[PDB]
Amino acid sequence: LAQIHASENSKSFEQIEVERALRKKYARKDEDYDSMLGITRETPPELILPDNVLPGGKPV
Amino acid sequence: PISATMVGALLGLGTQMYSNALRKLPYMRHPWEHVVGMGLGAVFANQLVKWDVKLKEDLDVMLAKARAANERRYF
Amino acid sequence: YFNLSGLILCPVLGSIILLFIPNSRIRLIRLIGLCASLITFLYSLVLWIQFDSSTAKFQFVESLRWLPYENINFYLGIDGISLFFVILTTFLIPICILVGWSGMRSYGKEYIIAFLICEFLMIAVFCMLDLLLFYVFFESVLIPMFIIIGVWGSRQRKIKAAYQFFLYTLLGSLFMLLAILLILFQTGTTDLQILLTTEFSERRQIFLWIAFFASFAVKVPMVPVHIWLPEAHVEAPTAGSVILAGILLKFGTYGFLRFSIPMFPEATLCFTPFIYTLSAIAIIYTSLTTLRQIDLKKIIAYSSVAHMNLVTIGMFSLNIQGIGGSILLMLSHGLVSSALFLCVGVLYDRHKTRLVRYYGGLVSTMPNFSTIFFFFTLANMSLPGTSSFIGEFLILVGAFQRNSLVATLAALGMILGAAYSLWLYNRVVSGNLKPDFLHKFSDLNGREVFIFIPFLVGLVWMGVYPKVFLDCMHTSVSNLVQHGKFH
Amino acid sequence: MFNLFLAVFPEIFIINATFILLIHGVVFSTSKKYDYPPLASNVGWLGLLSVLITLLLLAAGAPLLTIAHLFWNNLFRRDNFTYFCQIFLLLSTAGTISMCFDFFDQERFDAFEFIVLILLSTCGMLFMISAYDLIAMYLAIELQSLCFYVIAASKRKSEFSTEAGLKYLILGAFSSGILLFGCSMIYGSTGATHFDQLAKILTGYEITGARSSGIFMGILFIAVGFLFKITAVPFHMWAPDIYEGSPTPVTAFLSIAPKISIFANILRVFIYGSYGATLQQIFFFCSIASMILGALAAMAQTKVKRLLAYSSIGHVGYICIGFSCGTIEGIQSLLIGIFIYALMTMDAFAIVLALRQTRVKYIADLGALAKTNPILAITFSITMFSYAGIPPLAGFCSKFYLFFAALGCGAYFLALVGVVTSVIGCFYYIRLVKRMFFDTPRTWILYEPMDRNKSLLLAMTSFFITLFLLYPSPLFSVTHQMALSLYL
Amino acid sequence: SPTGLPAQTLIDRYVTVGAYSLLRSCTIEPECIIGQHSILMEGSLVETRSILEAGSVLPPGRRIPSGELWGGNPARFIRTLTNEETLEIPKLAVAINHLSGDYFSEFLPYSTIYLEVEKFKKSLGI
Amino acid sequence: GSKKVSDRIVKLSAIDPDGYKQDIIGLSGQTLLRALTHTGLIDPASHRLDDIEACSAECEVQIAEEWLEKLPPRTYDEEYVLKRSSRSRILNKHSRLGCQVVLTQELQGMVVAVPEAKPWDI
Amino acid sequence: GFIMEFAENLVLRLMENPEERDRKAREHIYEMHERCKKIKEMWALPIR
Ligand SMILES: CCCCCCCCCCC(CCCCCCCCCC)(CO[C@H]1O[C@@H](CO)[C@H](O[C@@H]2O[C@@H](CO)[C@H](O)[C@@H](O)[C@@H]2O)[C@@H](O)[C@@H]1O)CO[C@H]1O[C@@H](CO)[C@H](O[C@@H]2O[C@@H](CO)[C@H](O)[C@@H](O)[C@@H]2O)[C@@H](O)[C@H]1O
Ligand SMILES: CCCCCCCCCCCCCCCCCCCC(=O)O[C@H](COC(=O)CCCCCCCCCCCCCC)COP(=O)(O)OCCN
Ligand SMILES: [Fe+3]
Repeated sequence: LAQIHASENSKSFEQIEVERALRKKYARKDEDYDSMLGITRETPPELILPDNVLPGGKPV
Repeated sequence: PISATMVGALLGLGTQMYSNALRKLPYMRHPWEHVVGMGLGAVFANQLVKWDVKLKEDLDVMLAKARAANERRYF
Repeated sequence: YFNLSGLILCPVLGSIILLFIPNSRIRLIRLIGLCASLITFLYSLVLWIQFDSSTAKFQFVESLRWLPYENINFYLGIDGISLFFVILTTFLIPICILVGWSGMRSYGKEYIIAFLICEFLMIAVFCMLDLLLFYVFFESVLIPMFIIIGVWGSRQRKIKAAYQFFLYTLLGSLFMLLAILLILFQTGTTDLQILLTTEFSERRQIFLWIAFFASFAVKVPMVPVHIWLPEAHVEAPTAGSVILAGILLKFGTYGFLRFSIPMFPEATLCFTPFIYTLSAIAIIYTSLTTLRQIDLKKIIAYSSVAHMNLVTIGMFSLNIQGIGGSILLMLSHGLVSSALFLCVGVLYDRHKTRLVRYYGGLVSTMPNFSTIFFFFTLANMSLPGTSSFIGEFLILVGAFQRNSLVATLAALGMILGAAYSLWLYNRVVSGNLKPDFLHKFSDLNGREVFIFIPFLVGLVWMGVYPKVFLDCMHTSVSNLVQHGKFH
Repeated sequence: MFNLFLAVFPEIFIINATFILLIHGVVFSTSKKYDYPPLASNVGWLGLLSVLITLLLLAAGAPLLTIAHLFWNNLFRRDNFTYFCQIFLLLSTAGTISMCFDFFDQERFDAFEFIVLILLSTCGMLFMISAYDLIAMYLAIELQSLCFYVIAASKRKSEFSTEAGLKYLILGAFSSGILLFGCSMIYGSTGATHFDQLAKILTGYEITGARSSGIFMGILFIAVGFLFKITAVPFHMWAPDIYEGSPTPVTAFLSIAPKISIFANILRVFIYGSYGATLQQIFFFCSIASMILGALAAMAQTKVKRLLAYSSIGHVGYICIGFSCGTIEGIQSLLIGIFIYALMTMDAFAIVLALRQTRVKYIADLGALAKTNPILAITFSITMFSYAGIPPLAGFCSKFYLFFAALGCGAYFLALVGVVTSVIGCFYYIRLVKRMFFDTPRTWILYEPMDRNKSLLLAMTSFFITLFLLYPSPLFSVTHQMALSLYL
Repeated sequence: SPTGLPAQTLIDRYVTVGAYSLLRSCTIEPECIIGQHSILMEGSLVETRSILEAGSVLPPGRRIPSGELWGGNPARFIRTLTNEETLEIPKLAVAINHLSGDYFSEFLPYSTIYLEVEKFKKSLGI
Repeated sequence: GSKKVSDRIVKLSAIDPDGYKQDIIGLSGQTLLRALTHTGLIDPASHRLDDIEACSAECEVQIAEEWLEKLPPRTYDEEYVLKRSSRSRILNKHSRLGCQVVLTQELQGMVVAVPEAKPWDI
Repeated sequence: GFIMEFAENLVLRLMENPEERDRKAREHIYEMHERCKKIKEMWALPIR
């Protein structure tokens, strides 16, 4: 668990702004409109935690 | 006396502070929009009075026309 | 120059200032509310000074357009009848503020704001000379009183009492509003001074009078509709009961004096035996039901129905002794009854109970309270030298001149009134103490001693020299006695 | 030739702006450079700007609304009544668009066609108010009906939205068919469709010699269709279900905008269709039944939206009281009631949308609102009291003047029904106020702060509601001017 | 949590948590007072209208019954709260909220520290 | 000893619609719907309030016939709520309301069957 | 010099003028009755 905290507490100002924008962009989802448009928005890897810190290692 | 300018300014300041309160924000959050609200309230109150006078004049003219039309029934 | 505009705007400024003050500043809220109430009271006292007592014309008249064609407009004016009502309704508010001084930290700003809006609405009721707007401010009092009863009630019963009071007031209000609309359509306007110079066809007097009586009799509970008053009164804060009994019970009689006794002189005469019958049995029944009550606030609340039904005997006598003496009773009742609820509020704040069984022997532990409680017991039982006797006796001499039988029946009211008034005092104050039930005591503090002082001074001042109040009304009540008469 | 179109700039502007917005959204939503941006808020803001600009165009050009009136005579008629009705309709549409902004972000409604369809419905209603023919009236009715049918089922994945859309579709199509049959029977009996011709041919033979079966049945069928449109009982077959199942921002618009334009049509039909006071009886029964049923049905409601729907039905009956009494004062009371009801409905739906962000469904959900948000509870209580008709608030003036109009015509039975219905309404309106302040629920629901647009809308409408009695002169003046201009 | 209930640390309304309080997976029902140096371990429930004395520790899986005062290192029952105390419990939370609101007005939405950062950068070029 | 949370843990056997039997854990004195919410069988956002008037049978459950005798009888409000949302205006005669069932230490091992989900968004 | 003299000269200044009050009341009754008649005649106007 120390690794995600270390990776979060050492980010630069430019990376923090980008991650904040990405977090705001993917905070809420609309599957219906995506299905209408034929696209599938996927969460960027910067907003994905390793499965080894989840309660039971959830892959999905 | 109580002019339209002051009552409009008070209503504008009140609606700004009321909007700020409704959002759990401090009353005097952004002072500049409080000033803008005071100005807009004063302008709206003055325009409302100016429109009310003309509206009453038009209503008087139209009722005069209606009464003149009705009075022709007796001829 | 002191006019009715400033007196009405002062509570507005008081309520607006507290509206935008942080609730953490509890001290500032109380200080500003109390200062606003005191300033309003001084404004009313000044308005008394410059009041002419030789003209029947309405004084300090103010006008503000409401409809575009000036058909109905805000006409504010006072006369010898509604001046003292304004003074009383401005004097009672600071006392109500001072009642909740200690526990104000829990109520918050919504308490003083509600009471100041109440004062704003009641000042305009006694000052309106327009029939429709008198109804608008007549029924605007429900919202602040509904909030006061519900939000700051004692037990879970507050939901039922508020519903019942609101429903009764609505059913009276709309049946009055239909009559007001019919008057507006026929006459053309709703100005009181114009409605007092318009001849009403004899058939329309009975219907309009009945419709007006429907709304007024609820707020001056005659016989069928005094079941909302006890419940709504007991399920109310200490200051809430002062407003309900002090002022809210004076709307019905004031409504009769202003809009019924004059607009229909012929209808009033026909219904005089009807009012005498309802008031005579109400005095007998209510003063008798009071003996078998066990709640402290439910006994005094039944002491108001008998007193307020004695007033409606005076108004309908249509003479100077009757109408003039009925006004003094309401001023006296507004002070005596509201002071008794302060005495009960004193007992309830310390010991959270109201049953008379738990109370006894307080004469040995709370002597200042016993002395003050006894004095208002004497006033409630119509003792000479008190403001109640002057009004009570003037009504009797005003009704004996019209009907000896109704003055006889109303005279048994003071027989029964003196029965429970002293018998309650003997139970609560005199007797032996009961350390099993309650054992810790505290006599009146600085607030309670000071709060009762204006009631003590204002009760004997009206009781030994009522000429100050009487001479300000005779010019206005004599023009009220005769309106359709011309000989 | 170009100056003959000075009478249609407000409609031309809004049509062209809708086209530009549609092009912009369709081009940039399906884009690769910007990664398919969800530009619903962008289109919403630009549509609000377009509404404001066409409001500026329409309001400023007051003397020019009668220009080329002979050329446009067969198409539409523009007058003082149309001017104020259209300005009010644009204001209501702008208010609804302002409320629906937070819906596109938190719930993530990225469909920009919602705003385009709202603008097209607005165009249909603008053409509806100025419509002065049966043909134009029906065409505008159908345009706005389809624009609402499409957006009622916008939540494709929702069970309620699809069913509500289907029910609204079927009911509206049936009502349109009834209205069209009535129009056909009127045309086949008089040979005229223009309102001037249809007034000249009907004003003389006031059923004095005989009752024309075709004209009577056509008038009755048009009245029945219009009553279906406003959902006055027993023509409320699925109105509560449609209101509940529809999206809240959608439900807000259908509760205000269609009623104004439909009432304008009903007035411009009464100017000619007063065939022996036949409609006055139908509207009399409909108003009585609507008041009674709304009052008796909104007490048995536990959800906020169904209660709002039944409140709307009751207020429709209260307004139809004014229709029953045919007089200048009756129409003035009707228009004042429409204005006040629209403002109160906008207030209430803004409040509901404020709490919609936390999935509010039941009245008990808003139980501890007086503790968590002690100013939103006050605003909601003010709106509820205004619905009830308590004297100090603005909702009392409309009911007052409607009762005055009813008593003027001599319909004493309407007054008693209105009084009883008002008592019942005030009872179940203060029932809601009891929940917020007096109850102490064991579990509380915490709502997130509202946004700026709805905050200012609530503030302005709440200041209007409380302080309307102090300065009500402009509304009465404009309403009396509108009522008289219906004939001269 | 050992008890099998969800281990989310939930603090309900009108709950006062004293200083140096260590909460881990504990659930505190509304209108509770937690004393100083109080340790609430995994899966411990504090029922509503209850007061936990200062310096009290309750092991995992322990529960504080509603309307009671508890204290001690192996937290034990002390006495039963009266009506005045259990109605005074939310007033303490309200007063602390008022103090926090007093502290809340000392900070503007944006700090002015970035100006010092810019000055420091200019002292070294960019 | 001391007051353990295990002293008021009520074991239950809740069955999801597809026939799987999972053992849930509840607290004596709280509603059965709350007990079902802990594991996530019933969406918490659908029945956030454990109140009768704030309910349209989102917490409907099927109690076993032998375990329905150790429960309070259904009130009028419970029946009225159950009938309206049944989609057929019929009574299953053995289905209760989750928000109206209060767990008790006498309800150890009660088997409850959760029916299929229903839409509740608007 | 004495409080009574200043007090009575102040009360006499504060009190209102009687003749103008009665004149205002009489003119108010006149104007209100005239406006009432015009408003009733206005209500008498038919819708068509
Ligand atoms: C909700 C708040 C409640 C407050 C109302 C009570 C408080 C009292 C203030 C009411 C107030 C402001 C209205 C506030 C609007 C609210 C804001 C809305 C939202 C804003 C965010 C209007 O009140 C007056 O307006 C008069 C109309 O003029 C009306 O008199 C009737 O009119 C006839 C019709 O033709 C009737 O036939 C007749 O019977 C009456 O004579 C009456 O309405 C009233 O006397 C104060 O008056 C203000 O407007 C005018 C005076 O007129 C003043 O300037 C005027 O300009 C020119 C005229 O354009 C004039 O040439 C000029 O000479 C004059 O100087 C102002 O300086 C100020 O004094
Ligand atoms: C009538 C009774 C008397 C009432 C008192 C009247 C007083 C006069 C009016 C005083 C108004 C005071 C307002 C002060 C100015 C503040 C405006 C700033 C708004 C602003 O900056 O724009 C963005 C939002 O736009 C907005 O917030 C625009 C909201 C506009 C909503 C309504 C639009 C017009 C609709 C037509 C009228 C309503 C219907 C009437 C029939 C801010 O964005 P952000 O930073 O907050 O973040 C994203 C939130 N979106
Ligand atoms: Fe339930």
